[PDB]
Amino acid sequence: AVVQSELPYPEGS
Amino acid sequence: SPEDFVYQFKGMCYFTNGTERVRLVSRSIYNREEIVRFDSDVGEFRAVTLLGLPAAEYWNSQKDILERKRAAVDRVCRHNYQLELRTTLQRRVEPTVTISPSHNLLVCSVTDFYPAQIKVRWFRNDQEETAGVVSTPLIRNGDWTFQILVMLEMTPQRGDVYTCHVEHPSLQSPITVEWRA
Amino acid sequence: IVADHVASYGVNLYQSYGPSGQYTHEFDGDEQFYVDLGRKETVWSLPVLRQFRFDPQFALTNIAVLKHNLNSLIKRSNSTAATNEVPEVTVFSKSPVTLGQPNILICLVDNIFPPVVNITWLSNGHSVTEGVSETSFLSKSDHSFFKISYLTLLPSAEESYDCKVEHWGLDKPLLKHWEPE
Amino acid sequence: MKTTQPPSMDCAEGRAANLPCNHSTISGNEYVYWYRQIHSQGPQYIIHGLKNNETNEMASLIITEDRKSSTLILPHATLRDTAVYYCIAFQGAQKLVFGQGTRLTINPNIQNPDPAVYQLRDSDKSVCLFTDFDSQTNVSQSKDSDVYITDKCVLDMRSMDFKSNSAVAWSNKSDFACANAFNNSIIPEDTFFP
Amino acid sequence: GVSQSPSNKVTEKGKDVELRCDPISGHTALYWYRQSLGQGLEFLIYFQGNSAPDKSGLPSDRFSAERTGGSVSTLTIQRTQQEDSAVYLCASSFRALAADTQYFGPGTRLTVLEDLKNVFPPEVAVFEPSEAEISHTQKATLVCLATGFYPDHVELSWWVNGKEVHSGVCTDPQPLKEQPALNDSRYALSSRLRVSATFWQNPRNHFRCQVQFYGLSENDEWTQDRAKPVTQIVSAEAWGRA
Ligand SMILES: *[C@@H]1O[C@H](CO)[C@@H](O[C@@H]2O[C@H](CO)[C@@H](O)[C@H](O)[C@H]2NC(C)=O)[C@H](O)[C@H]1NC(C)=O
Repeated sequence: AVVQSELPYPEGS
Repeated sequence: SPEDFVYQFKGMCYFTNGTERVRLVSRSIYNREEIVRFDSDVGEFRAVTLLGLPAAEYWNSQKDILERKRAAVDRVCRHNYQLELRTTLQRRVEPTVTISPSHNLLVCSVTDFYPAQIKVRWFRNDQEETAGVVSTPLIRNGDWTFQILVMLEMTPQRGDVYTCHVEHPSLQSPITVEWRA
Repeated sequence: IVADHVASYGVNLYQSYGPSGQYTHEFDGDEQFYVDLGRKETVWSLPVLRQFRFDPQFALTNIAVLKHNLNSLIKRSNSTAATNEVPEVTVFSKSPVTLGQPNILICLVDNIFPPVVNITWLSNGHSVTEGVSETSFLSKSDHSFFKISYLTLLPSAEESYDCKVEHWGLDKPLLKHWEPE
Repeated sequence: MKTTQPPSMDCAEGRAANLPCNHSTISGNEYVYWYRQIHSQGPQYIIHGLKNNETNEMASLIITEDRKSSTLILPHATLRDTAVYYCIAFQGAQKLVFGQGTRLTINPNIQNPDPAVYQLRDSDKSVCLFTDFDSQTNVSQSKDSDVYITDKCVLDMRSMDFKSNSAVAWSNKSDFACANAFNNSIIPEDTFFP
Repeated sequence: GVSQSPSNKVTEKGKDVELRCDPISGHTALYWYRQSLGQGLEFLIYFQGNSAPDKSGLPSDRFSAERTGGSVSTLTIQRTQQEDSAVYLCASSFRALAADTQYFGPGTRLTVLEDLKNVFPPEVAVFEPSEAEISHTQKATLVCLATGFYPDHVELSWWVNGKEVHSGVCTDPQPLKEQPALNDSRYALSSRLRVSATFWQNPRNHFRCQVQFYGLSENDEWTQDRAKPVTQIVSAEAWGRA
């Protein structure tokens, strides 16, 4: 079993 | 005193009544200010603060990014909750009771228990005492155990039997510890 | 804001100071695991959880996105730096004190921001190194942190301890004393 | 979860092309992705979906309710849709993997076949051009060396709405006559040699 | 779209080659692949921002990648070998490990040779339409033949009256080896241009077959007494005939 994680997304620079 | 710029991202899941209610709130924080969040109940990005407005504008315009976020409630929250049902939600640590005289004060120490739900009652000669008890808040030890101390304002006599009564989900029956002088 | 259980499936931290980062998962206020970003391995804080797997590259790529978003917010906010908060330190024992019995000294450092702190133990005029451990920076609702340091000890009538805390919000290092009483 | 596709398919130009894909062991977090690669350039992203049905300006994607199979639909096939089409189950991972894909061929609708072989002069001496044959027939290589026969490829004169298949053959030895050079193929009998 | 340069690279073994990739604006994840045919997509390395968490997947230590700026990335192959020849594909997405759509570039076809001795430019020749074809079908098909080139890095185009044309053209999708048995055989390519009878019968219509050959450069040194098979354009023209 693998743990799942939320992912942030890039923005701007 | 050095300068510092801090950024935080919290992918938080909120569970209620088992799997009946599940909610995902992903928070983007600059310093101590949440600037933009994705709340699964609304289903799209929402700026929390003025600074998070350009981020919410950009992300909400990408259908691909919007797809993965709406599925993260199922991919992340619900998936992990099945892992928690067999692990952390099974964790049961029996509280350790201990009475220590402080006589006119009595302290029942309930140490090293999990989960947090606890119920502590004092007993003086089968009569429960509520007018003279004072309890510390629920203390988190940080090592997946809790503790709580309940002090007792008492007046001893010859023949008194003080009993501490503790209830915990790890217990089939409450714990009782007595003290005599 | 109200639920039966709250979980942080991703506590992502990145700050310009080091630059340093932190990645953890939290459930009901306790650290499930952290990722050693330097060693690229997952370190589980609960023995029952070692049966699972978590790819550290999820943490490594998450922190790299935060590094990106941080530089964006630094620019957008005209270099608005973090405010130093005054941490709150309290020291207490994991179990009741008995001069014979082993115990654990808990030093709770609350209201930490920014997440940069030094926690050291002092006993009778010298620093203590053997038997001290630390939790990672644990998240709070107000987006500050708290951190807990442990010191395994054998209480003695003549041995007193101090928890030394260094933080930019403090004008001098804070020492919290603990006496075996 | 892996995907399976028919190795090769044919479709007539101007008709909707339906490409099937099987993925019974697909998981809830795996998207159905479609790429195509024209010989022999970079892969082109077509469309993708999770559970719903999606529609691009390029194609449509129909996913069954149980997500165990999917269909890519090219709305109005042209010669430009001749490529290898890859169906992939894609989830959080660095590597995207291509299977064998479907070798999709879009055949031109030849109104009036007029098979013929011609001889052309240099502006060595001659080459043999076998053109205007039917898409059903396929050309063959020559066992003899120094006589060359390239595979057929479809010509498109868009200014005339006319399309034609053609193969080119040439040689400098054996006093090559534009007769019997293509005979190793299954060319029709109605073909004429000037 | 994703940009890549150079489009073609022919190099002698032992030389270092540098591939360039320009990801889509706003894509912080960048991927490197290489592809032989017949062969599949071989993963090499990926970048999140300016860092590559996955250094494995590279074929050997002679391969190294960089994305220092966080945008454009470069892949370097030091002391190239025979087995390095492939089409190196680049891709980019919003983010890595998120199942984001990966968009590819045109690729760089790399060919590494043991020696440059068999390298030679193509010979282009245009063939005028058949008299029987013009009489029977009122259509004129002219054929171009690029022969005797090695390696197979050629781009053929038709030019009518100084303007490139695409209608009425069909080029063989893949070159064929002239000596199929030999290991280091040379290649040949054919293409057809079909126009109307009246357009060909016009003597003022100009037809040119252009073949772009990718070979050596000004940096590469040549030892033979023959012409240095450099990257060049070889053409063959024909005029309309009455
Ligand atoms: C925690 O302790 C470390 C080391 O005791 C401190 O690091 C020093 O910081 C000063 C001022 O920034 C530098 O001049 C020194 O070179 C540092 N020492 C070393 C060994 O690198 C650090 O400042 C302390 N943290 C806090 C918040 O006080």
